[PDB]
Amino acid sequence: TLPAFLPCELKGLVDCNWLFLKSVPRFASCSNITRLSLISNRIHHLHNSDFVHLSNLRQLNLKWNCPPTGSCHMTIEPRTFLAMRTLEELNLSYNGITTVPRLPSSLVNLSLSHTNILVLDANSLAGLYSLRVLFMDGNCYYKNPCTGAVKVTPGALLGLSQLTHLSLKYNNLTKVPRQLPPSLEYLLVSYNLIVKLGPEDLAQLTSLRVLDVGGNCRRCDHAPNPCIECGQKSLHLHPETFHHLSHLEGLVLKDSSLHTLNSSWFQGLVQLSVLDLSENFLYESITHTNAFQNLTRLRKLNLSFNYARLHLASSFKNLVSLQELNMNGIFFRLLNKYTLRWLADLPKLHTLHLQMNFINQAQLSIFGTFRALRFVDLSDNRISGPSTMDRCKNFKFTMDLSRNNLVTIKPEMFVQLSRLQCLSLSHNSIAQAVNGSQFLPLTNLQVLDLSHNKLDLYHWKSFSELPQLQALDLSYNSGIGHQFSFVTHLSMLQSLSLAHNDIHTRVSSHLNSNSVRFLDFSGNGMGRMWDEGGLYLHFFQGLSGLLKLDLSQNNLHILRPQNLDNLPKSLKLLSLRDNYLSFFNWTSLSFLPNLEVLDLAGNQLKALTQGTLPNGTLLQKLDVSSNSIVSVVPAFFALAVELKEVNLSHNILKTVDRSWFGPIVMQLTVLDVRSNPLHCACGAAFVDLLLEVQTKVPGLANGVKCGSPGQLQGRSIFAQDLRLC
DNA sequence: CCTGGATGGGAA
Ligand SMILES: *[C@@H]1O[C@H](CO)[C@@H](O)[C@H](O)[C@H]1NC(C)=O
Ligand SMILES: *[C@@H]1O[C@H](CO)[C@@H](O)[C@H](O)[C@H]1NC(C)=O
Repeated sequence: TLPAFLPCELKGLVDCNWLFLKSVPRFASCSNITRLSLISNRIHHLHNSDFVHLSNLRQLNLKWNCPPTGSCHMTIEPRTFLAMRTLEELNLSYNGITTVPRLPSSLVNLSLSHTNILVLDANSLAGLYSLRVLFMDGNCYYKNPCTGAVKVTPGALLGLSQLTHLSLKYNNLTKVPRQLPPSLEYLLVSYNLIVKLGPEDLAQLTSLRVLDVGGNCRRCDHAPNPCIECGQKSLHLHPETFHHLSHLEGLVLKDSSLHTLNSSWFQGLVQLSVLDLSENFLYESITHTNAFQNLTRLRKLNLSFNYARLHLASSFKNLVSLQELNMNGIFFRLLNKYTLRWLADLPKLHTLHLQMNFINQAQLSIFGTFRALRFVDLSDNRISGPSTMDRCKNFKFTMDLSRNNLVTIKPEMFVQLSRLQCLSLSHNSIAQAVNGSQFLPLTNLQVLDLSHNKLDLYHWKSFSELPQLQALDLSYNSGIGHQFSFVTHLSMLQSLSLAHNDIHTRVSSHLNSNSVRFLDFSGNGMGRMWDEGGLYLHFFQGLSGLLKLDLSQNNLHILRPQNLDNLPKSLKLLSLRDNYLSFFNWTSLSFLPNLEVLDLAGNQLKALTQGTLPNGTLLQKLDVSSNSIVSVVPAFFALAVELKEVNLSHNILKTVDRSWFGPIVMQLTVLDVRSNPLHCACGAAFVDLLLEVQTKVPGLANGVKCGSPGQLQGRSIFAQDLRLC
């Protein structure tokens, strides 16, 4: 009956991740397994016979078994990996090895990143003529230090005639390795000390599609972590360095202390799709340069964090393939009609990153003049007015104005933004009585995020100027009218959040709508509200058609049948997560006929005794995890015909009995029983139940632990065989 | 290259 691969899990992948193993597991027949993952175990020594039973392995991951500081040194016998003559992928990263082990020629992908291998010679990689991918980053840098530098000897990799990918980051390299295999398409040599580049360093690299030479001359101003400042003032780039790269699609020159651009650099890069110029000193350069003149196939340009009014250069009008532009951390306080003028006629520019720029003045109307803008991020600036649920992803004209300095919303600020479909105003300081006058131009707005503000919500004309509004986020919002009276007057509103709100005395005793389908009302005081007797007894009843209701964290200690009966009869989902429900009659679920999903986790249902799941509930999933459930009455789940998922994890069950379920147990798609102090006597009967539904219980192989006996406590229900008595 | 703003992943 047992799973064949104790103490690991069978997914042709055998998963043995995070099992504290100090040796390679031996386990039926192991002849059919092809993938083995042993990530973050404790294997510090490998041996000639350790993989002999796994001769058919294609993929082997040994990452994080013997990590150097922060020490650990891994020893590897000469023949360990040779047993696997068809090994294709191997990850040896985060292991304390000093030389590369002998490897079979079948190998295609190899990772030696974050090890202690300080020299690569022709003998290091002997016979790897089918190698396509080689990564070795992080062998000589501040988090994995070394004296001197990694050494890659001239022509060492020439035997790798099929090599397409090579990464040698964080290795204190002073020069590009010489005579690299001409087959290269990807070369990452960033974050070394290569302070000078010429065409010679890239000699015969004519199949390159991406080159990353960034971080080799680093300004270390306001560096959070240890950083080697460049001896030079700038990366020294020979003007002809890149010309022969005719298939170059990606180039990254980030953090190179570049003070000017030279159009020579890109002159022959006729398929440059992605250019990264971030973290340099190109503030003035992007304002005046001509370098962009012919960058005609460029789709992505990153100018972020490049340290009189900012105005992009005229050459930017040539970037007619440009889809995405990053201008974060440039720090310009003004956004006018000349700032981004040369972008406006670009036929495919859909994404504009403009955050962390301390913008305190913005004519946002400019974004209505663009050809295909779909997302402009203006978050984390200092905008305070007009000048003088967000997903929304990819498909909607979206603007992010979060974390700005808006205290008051004036409708003139939105002139010519009338195509906006999604908008965020969250984490501002808007203290305003919203009255239906604030968002007039926003005729097409569907999604509005106003969370983390100080809105006054008494006025029933609130948001009535937003006739397409479908989703309104008012979460974490802090004597006339009534709170939330506006909800009934928004005919399109399908999704609403009033979570973690300041719910005052004059709050409307009713929420009404014909359209709201999801209401998040978590983190409020529904416990205190429903304690007020009849006053809030029908609070949610007016939400006709409501499908989803979140009442998490509302300090609920009881749920009377009247309160359930007076929720909208359309409910399919109800969450009472993280309340204080101590007792609850399950037959009262009859008052929610269409209920499919019920979440009662984080409460204190000490047991599942009081009543049963009633005929003929349509309940599909029941989450009752993190309750101190010590007992379940037989046939409890028996009547829930449609039951498919049940989570009993983190309860105080000593067993899990078949009698709780009946025939339903075999249509269950999940049955989670983890983190129960199971009592693992030699007689224990739950073991035979769990094995029957093994395919449908998560983490059975080793995640289902014993709470007793004392020697078996904290250990798997297979740490000893329990079926021996 | 992706990711963030620092770094680690990655895998024809
Ligand atoms: C762009 O290419 C043309 C020739 O095709 C050349 O005359 C012009 O100088 C180039 N622009 C720059 C700045 O490289
Ligand atoms: C079951 O509940 C626990 C509670 O923390 C959660 O961690 C786990 O992801 C849930 N499992 C399933 C199958 O959803």
